[PDB]
Amino acid sequence: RCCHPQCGMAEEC
Amino acid sequence: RCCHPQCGMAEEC
Amino acid sequence: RCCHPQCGMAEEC
Amino acid sequence: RCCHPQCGMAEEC
Amino acid sequence: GITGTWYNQLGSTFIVTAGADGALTGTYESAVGNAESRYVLTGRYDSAPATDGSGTALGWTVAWKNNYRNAHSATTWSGQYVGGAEARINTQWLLTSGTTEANAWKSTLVGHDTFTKVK
Amino acid sequence: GITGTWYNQLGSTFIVTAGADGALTGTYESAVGNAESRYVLTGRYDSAPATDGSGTALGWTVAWKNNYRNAHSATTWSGQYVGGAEARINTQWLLTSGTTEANAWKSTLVGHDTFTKVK
Amino acid sequence: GITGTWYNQLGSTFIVTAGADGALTGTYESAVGNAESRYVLTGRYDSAPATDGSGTALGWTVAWKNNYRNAHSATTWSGQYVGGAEARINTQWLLTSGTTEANAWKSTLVGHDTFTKVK
Amino acid sequence: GITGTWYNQLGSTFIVTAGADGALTGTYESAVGNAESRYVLTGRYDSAPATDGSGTALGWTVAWKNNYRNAHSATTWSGQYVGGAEARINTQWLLTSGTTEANAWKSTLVGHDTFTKVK
Repeated sequence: RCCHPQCGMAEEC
Repeated sequence: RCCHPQCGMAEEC
Repeated sequence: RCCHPQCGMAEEC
Repeated sequence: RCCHPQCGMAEEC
Repeated sequence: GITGTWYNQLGSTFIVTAGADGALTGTYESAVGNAESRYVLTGRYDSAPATDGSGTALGWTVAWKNNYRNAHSATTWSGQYVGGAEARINTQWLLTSGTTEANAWKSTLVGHDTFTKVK
Repeated sequence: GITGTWYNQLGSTFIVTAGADGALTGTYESAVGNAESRYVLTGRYDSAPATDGSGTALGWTVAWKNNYRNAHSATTWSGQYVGGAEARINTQWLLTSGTTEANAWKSTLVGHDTFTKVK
Repeated sequence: GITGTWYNQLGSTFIVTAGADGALTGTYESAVGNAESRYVLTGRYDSAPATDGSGTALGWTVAWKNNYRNAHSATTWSGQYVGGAEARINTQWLLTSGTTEANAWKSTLVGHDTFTKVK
Repeated sequence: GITGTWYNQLGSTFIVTAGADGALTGTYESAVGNAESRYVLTGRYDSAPATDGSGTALGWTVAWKNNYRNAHSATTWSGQYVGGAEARINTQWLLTSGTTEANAWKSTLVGHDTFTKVK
């Protein structure tokens, strides 16, 4: 769901 | 403690 | 270029 | 007039 | 779902009526609700939000002057309403005070409020 | 001094009427101003500002929905009116979009607009 | 009291060292802490706060680029540290993305984060 | 294009060095620049910005304490650098003061600064 480092992104979208 | 309407002011300071 | 009312949109995108 | 570093204060108030 | 009484974490009460036309009208007051602490509020909201589970965008303004007091300032709240068992209105606000040109740089405060239907 | 037509630096036109009660009512539209680009605006202002040369605090909201389009968002402008030969309304705004819970963290944009009586 | 590991409500981890000179240095990463999700952070804080029970003002910046990824944006957090059994850092942040001139008006997001020493 | 001296419209001078690693280091001072008006600044920027004509995201922090004065506050600037004949850094900032828990709601001011290479 998260695709930006700030929301805790782990894997790239 | 609160002297502005926004912080819930009841009585004037 | 603008697709939101805020930036002055006139023509729909 | 300015008493905080932000507004360019030079002389202390 | 928006019409009704709302409470924030600072001890303030928000009573509002959401019109079919997208209008928000009501009163912003202290927890006590005394006459001198009541202020008129007016705003707008999305009367036809998305149905994909998204919140409902809205915003309102309160100028801090009534028939008893005047704080020469106004606050605007911008946010969204989320329905459900634990409905809430999540907002961020801007409080601007009337200032001289020299003090204009520090005329606006920013913050956030979460309103719920229960105290 | 507030009632009238205002222009920002982004091609938008603000038409407003300031009531004696502190109410702000009007329309926010594009440079052209076609029916599909007009939105209702409502707000409040300090109807009895200080007389020490301070500005007049005010704020208003526009929900981006009309009878033709819906952007599922709302913007609130907070600022102050400064009179004179070069009258202006200096504001900071918050634009919130209706989002899912997962995207709530990136639901609000912040910016600033300066409105003048001349284009 | 500031040096150590902090956690926000979005699933992010903040590891920082507060220098005697007012410097803040560390890493901002995902809950997992994988190498591709770690970013350098730098900031400043009041190394001699008031003793009247007030918080400690601070701020830091993280540009969203590391040796593996680049999101062409940067976030700054501004807030204060409050010590005690339930210590926390209350902040408000601004996330700016590199944009063209035409999209500059929507280049900045605003929000708030509360960091605690416990998940 | 970032390294160098910058001036805002409030009489402040920003001297900074942009490292190849994405680091921003320097000093923030008044128009004059006396020892008592100089403060340390630290930040980060996108060292590999897009090449589609987008700006360069950046941010920095200044804690308002030096060896002579302490305002128990810190400001963070978030924005982007735009090159060219008329190079500029457009920012929005947040100034947080250390406060008691009771005054935490009014601890943060928001504003905007535009920096240029010429006074």
